Amino acid sequence: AGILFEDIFDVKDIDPEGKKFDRVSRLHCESESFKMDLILDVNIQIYPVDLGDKFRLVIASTLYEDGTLDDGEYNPTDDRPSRADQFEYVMYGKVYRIEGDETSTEAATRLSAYVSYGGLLMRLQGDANNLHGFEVDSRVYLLMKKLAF
Amino acid sequence: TVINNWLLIEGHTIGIGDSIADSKTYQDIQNTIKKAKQDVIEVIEKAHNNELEPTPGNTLRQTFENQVNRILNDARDKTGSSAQKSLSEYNNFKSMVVSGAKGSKINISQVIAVVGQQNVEGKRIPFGFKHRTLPHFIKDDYGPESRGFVENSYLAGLTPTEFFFHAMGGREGLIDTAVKTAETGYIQRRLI
Amino acid sequence: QGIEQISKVYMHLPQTDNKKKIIITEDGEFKALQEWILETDGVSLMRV
Amino acid sequence: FRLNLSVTTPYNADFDGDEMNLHLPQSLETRAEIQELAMVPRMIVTPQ
Amino acid sequence: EVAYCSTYTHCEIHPSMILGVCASIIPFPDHNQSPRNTYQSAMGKQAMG
Amino acid sequence: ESDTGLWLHNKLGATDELWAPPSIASLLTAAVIDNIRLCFHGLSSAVKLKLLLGTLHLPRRTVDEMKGALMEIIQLASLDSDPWVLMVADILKSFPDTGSLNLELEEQNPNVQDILGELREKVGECEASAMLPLECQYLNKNALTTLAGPLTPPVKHFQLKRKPKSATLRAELLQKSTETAQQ
Amino acid sequence: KNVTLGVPRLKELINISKKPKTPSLTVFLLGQSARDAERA
Amino acid sequence: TWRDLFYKLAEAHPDCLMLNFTVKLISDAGYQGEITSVSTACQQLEVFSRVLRTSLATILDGGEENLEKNLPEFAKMVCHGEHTYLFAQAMMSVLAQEEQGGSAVRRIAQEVQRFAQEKGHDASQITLALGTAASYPRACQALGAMLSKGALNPADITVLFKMFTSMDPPPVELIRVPAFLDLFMQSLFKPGARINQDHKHKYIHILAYAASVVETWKKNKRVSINKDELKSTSKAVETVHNLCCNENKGASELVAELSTLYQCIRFPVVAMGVLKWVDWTVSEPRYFQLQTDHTPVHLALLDEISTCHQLLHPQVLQLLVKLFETEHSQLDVMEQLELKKTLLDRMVHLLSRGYVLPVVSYIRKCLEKLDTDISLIRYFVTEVLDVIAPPYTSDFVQLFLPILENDSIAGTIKTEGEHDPVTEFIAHC
Amino acid sequence: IGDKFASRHGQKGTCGIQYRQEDMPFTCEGITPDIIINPHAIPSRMTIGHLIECLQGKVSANKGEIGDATPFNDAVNVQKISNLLSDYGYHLRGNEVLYNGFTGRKITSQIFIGPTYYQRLKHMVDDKIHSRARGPIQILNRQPMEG
Ligand SMILES: [Mg+2]
Repeated sequence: AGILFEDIFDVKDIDPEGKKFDRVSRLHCESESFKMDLILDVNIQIYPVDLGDKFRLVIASTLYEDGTLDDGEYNPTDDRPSRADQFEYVMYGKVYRIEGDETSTEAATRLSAYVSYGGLLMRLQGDANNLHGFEVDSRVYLLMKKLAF
Repeated sequence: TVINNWLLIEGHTIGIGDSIADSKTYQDIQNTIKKAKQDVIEVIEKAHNNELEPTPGNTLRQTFENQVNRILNDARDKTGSSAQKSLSEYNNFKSMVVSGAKGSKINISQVIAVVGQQNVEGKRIPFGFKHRTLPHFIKDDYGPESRGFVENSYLAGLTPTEFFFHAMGGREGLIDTAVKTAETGYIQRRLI
Repeated sequence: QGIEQISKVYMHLPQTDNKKKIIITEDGEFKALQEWILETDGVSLMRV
Repeated sequence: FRLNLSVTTPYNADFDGDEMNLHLPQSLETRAEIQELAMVPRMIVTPQ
Repeated sequence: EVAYCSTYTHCEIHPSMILGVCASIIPFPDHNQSPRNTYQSAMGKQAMG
Repeated sequence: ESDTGLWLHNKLGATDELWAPPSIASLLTAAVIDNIRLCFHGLSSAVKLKLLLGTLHLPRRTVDEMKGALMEIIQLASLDSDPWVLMVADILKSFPDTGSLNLELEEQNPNVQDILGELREKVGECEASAMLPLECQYLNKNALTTLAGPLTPPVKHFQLKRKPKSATLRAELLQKSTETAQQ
Repeated sequence: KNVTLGVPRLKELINISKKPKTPSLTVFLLGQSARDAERA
Repeated sequence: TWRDLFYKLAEAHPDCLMLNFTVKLISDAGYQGEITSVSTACQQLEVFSRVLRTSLATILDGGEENLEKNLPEFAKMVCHGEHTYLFAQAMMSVLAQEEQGGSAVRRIAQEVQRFAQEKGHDASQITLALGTAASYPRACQALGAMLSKGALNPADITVLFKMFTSMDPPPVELIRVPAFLDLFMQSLFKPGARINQDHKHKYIHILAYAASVVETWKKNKRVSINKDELKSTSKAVETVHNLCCNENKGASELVAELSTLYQCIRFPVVAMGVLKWVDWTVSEPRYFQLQTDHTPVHLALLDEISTCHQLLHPQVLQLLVKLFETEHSQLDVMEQLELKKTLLDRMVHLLSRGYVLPVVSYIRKCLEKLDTDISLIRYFVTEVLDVIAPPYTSDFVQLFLPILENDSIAGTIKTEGEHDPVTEFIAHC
Repeated sequence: IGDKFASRHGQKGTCGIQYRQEDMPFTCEGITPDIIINPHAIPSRMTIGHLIECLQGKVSANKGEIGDATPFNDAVNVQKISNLLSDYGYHLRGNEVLYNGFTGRKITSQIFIGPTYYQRLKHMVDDKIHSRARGPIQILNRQPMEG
């Protein structure tokens, strides 16, 4: 499958420090089941979002259901089944930092995975139990889909 | 190559629109200028009634000049800061400054806010005539515009007195270049 | 009073740590301290 | 004479009437010396 | 107005007459930096015409 | 809702903080508490305590509109084994009625009686030179006197032979200001 | 303050001359006199 | 030591039944204090109630001098949770119904409230739950709105003021909370937060009613109302705020109306307002550059505040120490020394009104530890000793002796001449 | 290219390259620049007079009358000039939307453009180009001549 993390979020806030850039918006979104915070940058111009919106967020290691682990070069002419068929907003980036509440002796209970989609940043901050598919310097898909509920 | 080809799409320019304030910043700049003028008038009044405490280490004239310079420089700095605050993210002066390609904060402040005090040999404009810089002023005038302070910006244009004072300020740069070249040439030759 | 060709002496407080008195404390920190200094306008260096 | 703009800084060139001199080395030894010591890509970092 | 002099003796004809021949062809000379006005006064004597 | 017990425990079960988690009012409504009431006996003490403490922060209109389920939750909190939940329910039971806290802590809380008694003894013992409330910085001398007694001047540690430079300075500045207003 | 930095200073340092424009001393106080202003 | 051994064993071996028996026997022997207490184990009912009671007794045995030290220690352990804070505030409200020294408990509760707000608590709703203000749901909800927002909303103030200045005013306890007045003067007398001259008069009336109005209460029931201080105080506040918030006015313009300024600053709430406005007006380091007088009239105003009112002494001292501890940039060294001399002169003026011990303690602390200039300290001591007379309080000498024991006593007598040196105080010790 | 041109505010420079009318950018109508100068020449030198003259050139050309730039006038300022310009269907600050010459696409940044007076200085490149390989020699010291 290649599903690293999946949950439902609802956007608690938009860019609080002011609109730094015209076409990109900061989203402070918060979870429902696993109770982990999310900081995301989205292209507001082509995928508009508003306050209170809920969406399904599915971080995946690959777009292909069989997990063939594509090389990572743009080949639009591909007829294979993909996850992006049932999602609206899809970005591809790589994870570049994992923090934690590690001590010198005990292990970590809270992690915070940082991923960059070519500039657009996302921090997923939650309990360490759900963040184990994230290894630094690995490619990751976003696969975000707004919910009508 | 790559950036120069993308600039064909993005483009870049600069014009009059990049030098205009939002007509609320102009009020702030005028208010700051009026405050500075009142302050220096007040200090000159105190010197008129002999209340200036001499600085322990400087002459009475020296402490007076230091006071006036401090007030004027603070006024120019405040006006410049307000001008930088007024700039939008679409402005071209700001883009060419923050990129470091050309220009600096003082250039924007002078173009928009105020040119500031002129100086020759590190001092205000000296009394070329008897006790006055120009015949248009009264004798023994140490006020801002009398001694070489430009209260206008390059957009609003300089009045004739401050135009002449700015010419005086600009001449020293060319003179200094013409002397410094020959002064440093011999230094470098001897070092070699 | 004074030494010859010492026209006047300025009393100064260095706000830069370069001329400040930096003394290593008992716990290893550096702890720059600000102390008065003097700047002459003449040179003796022998009686001074 | 036309030259890439990155090298306008070492020369302090201006493209507003500036003139520059070109010397042509005449021997194989001299050409090799220039190529191995004074080519532009070898002068990116200055010892100053 | 607020009394400053009240005892003038002479009045200027026009302040723009302080400029010379070469400098008086510059449009809006009071909006530039002075060295640029000097450079224009220099280069106006080399213009083709 | 769909297993609202886990939802409550995971939204609000921040056991590390004994404080009120943010937006506690927004997490509760008529239906939320209406579903909490029948599943109040499964959740932990920390989640229960956070819910009870946040029920205070709910707006007065919201409290009054759905006050019956609040009474039910408070009653079920009074039957809880944890003494803190008993105490919090005793305090909370007076909110739907009037709004002020239940002052009748005397029942089934001898520790409250002991602390009240010894605090009362210490307060009566130290009613002189007591800590005047910070509001005394503001209200007038008559208002201060009627509120928490008059102002007691600080003890005379010495005798002020002459005024400092402040008095002469203020007199001179008054004279200068009086002369300045005429120009 | 007035120290004449820049090219003239470099020329004085290079052209070793017994008559610098603005000679000076940077006197550091020794002990308790370093703190008190009057004792400076 | 063996008791701590047993406690750490029981921590390491919770399932050890004989360890539990040993803990039981330790509790039996009467040494229950050594088991985890204070802030470590305040989640238990009897333990928290006992430790809170002891800390409250410690505060009340503390006094004015212990206000700065023990109060944060108590506040960090009562606000560790909303349950402990709720118990603390409920007990404070229960005692506050009694005025036989209960003003101390009310003060402790108010300080706990402000510490909780500093930490991040939304404790204003808790405070409204404490007071009778919750009996008016509309006004209580509006107060909760303004205190969670932290701003003076004009519409909310109109809603509140509608209930006031009538035959049915809400209880003064609603309007007497320190947070309301503190935020009010932070928003009003500040050079920012411009008010469009429309609801500002309502703000002035609300402040006048909160501070200058006298309400008589017997058995926590409203008895009588005094409205003597509602016109003069309101006019004073309006005039003061107009002078302060017209920042385009020059210094000379404010100096011109010093007669009415001095008449108006003879009020406590006006004193706090003008003090805070001066605090904001001098906070900018640039202010001294535009200050073309070596001895400000602002300092004389602070002197007037200190002289007329004594309950405001800690605030003036805090401002003075804040100004003293900061190095001023873009000035002269001699100018900074003169400014320090003026600040120490203000310190001596504060010491004049009887507020002596904290100033001397801070002076000693800054001298012996983190040594500042000795000339300033000698000048401060010279000014202090020439304005005090024998006899002296034992504690006053107890704190004033160590400073004069060292640090260039020989230079303390240079050019005074007519009057005897500090040694006389030594003879009088 | 290589010849020297200067504005009336000391903005000298040499021709870098020449493009045909087809390649140069164009306005909504078929107006294409004769001279394109770099923006970076403006900020460090602060020749705001160049910008104001460019702005009032448009007003003078459209209205049909020679503009006035007397040094100390006070009847002429940037605001009035902009208000006059906005009456002829242009942006009041003198910007225009230019289309890329090669691709025909719009440029995301509106470009400042207007009529400005330029001069041709006598320092043409053909009068300066020089090269040598074993030419004439001096007589005293047999070294290559000067000039
Ligand atoms: Mg050049």
